[PDB]
Amino acid sequence: IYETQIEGNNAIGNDIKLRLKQKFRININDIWELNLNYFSKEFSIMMPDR
Amino acid sequence: MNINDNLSINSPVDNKNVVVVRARKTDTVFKAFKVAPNIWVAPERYYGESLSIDEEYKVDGGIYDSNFLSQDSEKDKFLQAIITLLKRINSTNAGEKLLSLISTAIPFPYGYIGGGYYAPNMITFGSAPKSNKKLNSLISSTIPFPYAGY
Amino acid sequence: TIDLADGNYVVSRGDGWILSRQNQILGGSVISNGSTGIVGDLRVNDNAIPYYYPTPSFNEEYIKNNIQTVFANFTEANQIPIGFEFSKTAPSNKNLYMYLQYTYIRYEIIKVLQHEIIERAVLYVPSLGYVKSIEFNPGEKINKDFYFLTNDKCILNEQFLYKKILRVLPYSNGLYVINKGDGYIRTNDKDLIGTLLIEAGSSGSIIQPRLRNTTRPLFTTSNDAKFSQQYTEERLKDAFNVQLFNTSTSLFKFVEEAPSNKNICIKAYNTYEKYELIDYQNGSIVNKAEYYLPSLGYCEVTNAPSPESEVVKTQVAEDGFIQNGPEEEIVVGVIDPSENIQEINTAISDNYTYNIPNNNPFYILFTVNTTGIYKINAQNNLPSLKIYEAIGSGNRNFQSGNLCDDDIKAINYITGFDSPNAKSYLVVLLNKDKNYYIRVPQTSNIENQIKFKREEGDLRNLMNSSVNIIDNLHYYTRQSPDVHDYISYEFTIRLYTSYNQIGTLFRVTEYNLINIQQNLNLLNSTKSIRLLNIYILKVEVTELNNYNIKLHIDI
Repeated sequence: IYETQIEGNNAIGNDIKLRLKQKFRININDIWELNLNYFSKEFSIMMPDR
Repeated sequence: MNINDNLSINSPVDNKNVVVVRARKTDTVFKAFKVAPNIWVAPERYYGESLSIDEEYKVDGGIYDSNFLSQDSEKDKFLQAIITLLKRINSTNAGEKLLSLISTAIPFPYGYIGGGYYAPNMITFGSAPKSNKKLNSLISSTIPFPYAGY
Repeated sequence: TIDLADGNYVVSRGDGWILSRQNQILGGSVISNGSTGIVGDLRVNDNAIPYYYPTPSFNEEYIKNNIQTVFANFTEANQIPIGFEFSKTAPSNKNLYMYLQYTYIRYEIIKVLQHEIIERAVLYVPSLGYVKSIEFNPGEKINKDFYFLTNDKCILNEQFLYKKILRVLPYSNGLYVINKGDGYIRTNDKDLIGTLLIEAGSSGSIIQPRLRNTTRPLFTTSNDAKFSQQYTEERLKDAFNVQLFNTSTSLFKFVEEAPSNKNICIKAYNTYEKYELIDYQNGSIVNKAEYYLPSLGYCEVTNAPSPESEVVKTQVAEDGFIQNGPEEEIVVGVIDPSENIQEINTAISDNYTYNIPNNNPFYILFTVNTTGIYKINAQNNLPSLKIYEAIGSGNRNFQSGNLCDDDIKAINYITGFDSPNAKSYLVVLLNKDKNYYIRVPQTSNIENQIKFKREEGDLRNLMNSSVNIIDNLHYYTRQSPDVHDYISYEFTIRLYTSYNQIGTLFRVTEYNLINIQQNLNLLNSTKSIRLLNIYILKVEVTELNNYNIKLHIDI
């Protein structure tokens, strides 16, 4: 819907258009794989795990 | 993403970074501060929950206190702590990416009042004055009638 | 080679800069047989992004800050769409080709050393556009300079705006809002929407279509306490009923058709309407806030000067405002939100005795049952009251024999001294429809009572005047009223005034006032009266040369 309709509309400001462009540049499988195990390793933060 | 840290509980309500907004559609209003694009901090207890609840429910792990985050000193301490935590998250690259994604993942807007996102209507405005050829009513400006109609 | 001092400078070279090789990259239109072609654009997104060319010392942040501090803030103005359009009609024999290209504002951060520019950084801010047209024939050869531009050029007049880097108001005590005029623009082209160069035979137009409704008002207060931003907005809404400050849905558009012999250059600016919220007290302003409400633009039409006559390096003017619109000044009194407004719910018939219920000055709102002259004396005339007329009341909700509170806070002062020790009473003509406020000053233990009384004849001659009861007859000083206003003094002979510039002396018979004299010029008068050993002297001010008026009364 964004790629065919919103992206191309010249009567919508960039504040929403560009933010929606970056919102859908991320695949839904990336959000499912985003857990605390990634930030704990990227921050060196020790937390309960089991 | 730069977390705006020049904020305080005594900051004047400029309607640009410090606002007073209605809690959903109840009678309660609360003060919120903008620390990042599309990210706000409200240094007070949540409106929806009842600060005083019957002892019958009182879930386990139940530190309960109705006098927390009441004075403005505690509210300012909470706001500063949240700003510090957001800066800590934003320091590295994973946290910066997460915060940028949060700030750019706006909920999908609804279409125009008639449905659809394709294109709005057109308005012809600003007819030129008459001349030797005269009737310049069609020589004018074209405008998208609902702009940002979503 | 410059004629300045050593150091860094911020220079604006003006608007109307066309980049090199970027001439036909947007496209052109071909029209024929008398048809009219209109090409336009909307500076909103992806064409309002400035082009930076930074030198090692002057980075992007330095350039942006040192340019937006002195000159127009393009970052804020880039979010509001601005439309421009060019229209041209082809001859009804030939064909016409016409193409559009963006123009830019050029800013230079320079570093002058020993009268020599040794380093430069250049910012190009997207301004409006420019259309070049030519009437051609099939097979005609057109000079290559028409299509292709080799070096950046300034189609408009050159400029080098540089900057080094390091009377008597006869009002009454209360709040006033002064509409000071419309068409205010900030200095140094800080509010310039942009410039269009219309060639001969063409037409240009610049439009703000309110696609984004946001507007940027300007505020400047002498005291953040009391006169705040929200306080000034509230007083503006009370005075002129202004409802929208940062929002507007009023489109505007300027269209100029150049003649067939020369070119025209039209510059569009954003304008403001100036409001002054003074706090006039005892003849001098004690607090003043200036509010500039976004108005609907200004269009300046000019012709190009002589070709490269003289480019003069001129310094920027000091930060300020210039009024291009007509000279205006409208003063409207405002109810002080400080005071409480008591209401008399019943229309005063022929006589009323309002019993005053804290000790702070306040307002009493009332209306009369019949248009007539009323005396509004107080208990022994100890508190000197003031009276105001609510502007615009009586043309709306109406109930016979009752007060319909039209919640109007824009009051017009009628009469009444601000002195809390002078003994006086008012005599005012009150209309049945209109609503009136009575300001009671700081009161004390005496209950006091405000007495309204229908005055038919006798005292019906001192209309719209305050009469002070002088019981010590020597001189007396009072707040001088404006020109063509009235004051009165009642006393139990030389009579004149010190500073100010008619007069009439009446004898009271307990009242049944009888005139004894008229047309008495009290301005430094030396005549005598020799009255019989109670008379009322009525004075009309013809020239307010001082805030106060002194009643010189010598036996």
